[PDB]
Amino acid sequence: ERGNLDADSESFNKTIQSGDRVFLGEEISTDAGLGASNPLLTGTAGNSEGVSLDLSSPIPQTTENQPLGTYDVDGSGSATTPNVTLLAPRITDSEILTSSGGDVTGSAISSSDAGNLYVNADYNYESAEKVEVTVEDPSGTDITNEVLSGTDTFVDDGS
Amino acid sequence: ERGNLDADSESFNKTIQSGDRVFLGEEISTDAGLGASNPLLTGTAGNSEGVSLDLSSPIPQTTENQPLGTYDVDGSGSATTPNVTLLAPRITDSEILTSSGGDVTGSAISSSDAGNLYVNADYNYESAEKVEVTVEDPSGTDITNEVLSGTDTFVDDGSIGSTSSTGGGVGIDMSDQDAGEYTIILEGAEDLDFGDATETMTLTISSQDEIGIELDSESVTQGTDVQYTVTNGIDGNEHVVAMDLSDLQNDATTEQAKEVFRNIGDTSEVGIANSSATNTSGSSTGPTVETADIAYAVVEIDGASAVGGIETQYLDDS
Amino acid sequence: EVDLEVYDAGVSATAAVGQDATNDITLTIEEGGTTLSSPTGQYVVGSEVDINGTATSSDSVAIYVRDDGDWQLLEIGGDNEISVDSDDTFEEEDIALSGLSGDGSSILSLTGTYRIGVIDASDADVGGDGSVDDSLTTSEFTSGVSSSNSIRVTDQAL
Repeated sequence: ERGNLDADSESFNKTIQSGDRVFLGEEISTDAGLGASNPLLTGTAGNSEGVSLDLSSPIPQTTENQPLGTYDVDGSGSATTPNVTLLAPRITDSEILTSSGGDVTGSAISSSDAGNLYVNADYNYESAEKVEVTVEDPSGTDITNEVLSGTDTFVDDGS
Repeated sequence: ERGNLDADSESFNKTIQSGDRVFLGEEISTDAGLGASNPLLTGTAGNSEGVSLDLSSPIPQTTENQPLGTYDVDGSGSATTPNVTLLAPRITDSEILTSSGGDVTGSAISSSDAGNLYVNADYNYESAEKVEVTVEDPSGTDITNEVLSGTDTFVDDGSIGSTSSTGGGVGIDMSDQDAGEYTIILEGAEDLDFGDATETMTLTISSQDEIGIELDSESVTQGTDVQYTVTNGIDGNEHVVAMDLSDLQNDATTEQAKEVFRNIGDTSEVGIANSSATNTSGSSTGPTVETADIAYAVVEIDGASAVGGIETQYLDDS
Repeated sequence: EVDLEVYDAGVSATAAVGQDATNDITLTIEEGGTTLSSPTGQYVVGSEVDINGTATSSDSVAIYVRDDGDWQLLEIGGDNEISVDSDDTFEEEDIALSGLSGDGSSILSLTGTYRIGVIDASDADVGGDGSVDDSLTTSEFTSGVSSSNSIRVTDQAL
């Protein structure tokens, strides 16, 4: 579903329902959901009032041409009906820790002990999309499949 | 009509009705519609309230002197009557794809295979105006009529990934043209051709360089991994890099031969194959090291080149 | 010498046959060169060799062998033609001249001194379908753009 993404073993979902949250760079799906039943959305209050949000097209970014806020179907009015709030995508904290704790990011580690490392992060967009991990050698090549050990390249929020 | 533009075989229409959408660079028609019945419009809320919108004149741009929003006939008030919302013109994504998929934009392609190319794009202004395609030679001349193949120069909204002329997108047969770097120009039919409404997709045509392979080093010892790169291949297709088992050490085992090629880079599957069956790294079910005769690693390509790797360990000193 | 004639604005196509041109410009056109490089000098019977050469103005090229008579076509294989790059150069992989099937190859099987030449797609079945399928005579081979060089076949070795 949406908001509980790992419950269906899906890395993403774009079937937005009424009252959910939407992020800056999403690409809404025009299939069943709030993408064909109500493709035209208008702002409600603040800097977003009057401004329109076209769900049939990719959503712009950097807080220009799409102000953050709650969006009505009627605009600033007396209706609270199919509904979207627009947030911003964010990664807050992320660390690399050894099998018994201890951050080792940005620091040289012994090759012998670098065999049970972990990668963790906190991200704002958990309802929409998981976050990928891609290890790159100094030469600049994807070595992820060689070094992967588990969790299927997807790291959850928190943790 | 308006909002369903291709339904009447029209490239544009400027007969705006109440409640429709209007873009920044339009030039409203003062004929029958909401251009003579109600030429004066005023803003409703937000930054657009109080500001007027003159439909009898071309609409300004860059979000100055015409704020985005819903416009009333009365302004900010208790009337919801003849009506216009003002959006911005946009092209979001656009690609050039071969007859069986595979983006080839910004990358050199063989003249022989550049005969069934397609151009696709996504644009915000579908109710108002279609978007034109204009192929330009490196000398800077319109060669569109020579290379056009179908769809009548008009590409529909959506239709990204459409490999057939049935869907939206225009096909260009760039096989006859000489080698060079070409620019495909997309812009609106009449008015929406300014910034953020037009995009130039480049394309390079050159002689088909046969598959090229290079190594970061030629003289290496055992154990030292070597990275090999495949060059000048068609995007989206799977090459096969082979390893003759005669070069392998004689005292190797079945599991010892399936790890000559690493999963580094764009490699898809690794294993050892025979003329009848193959033994991949997934399981030891197919031919054994003495039974098999070749070691392979099927590798795709993303862009112009792909990189893999080998393990010179357990290799004959020759 | 080739000329270009322009006419005044508003003139029709049919009515412009007789009226003099307002201005003109002339350019010269010459014939290009099509020579072979690698199949020259010596050739071991049954061996394989590449086709190396250049062609300034060509799209499809064919290889012919002559010995005291007609130029028998050599069936190189796929489409009996080689494309030319932008650098006015065409090349082919290692091909065994005698190994390949066709009566053209049969001349080269026997030991002796022969002639081999290349010709552009100007033949086009000396008029007809767009395929090189003939045995052009001396006049037909020489009339179009072409070039030939002396070749002799030496028996095998070890």
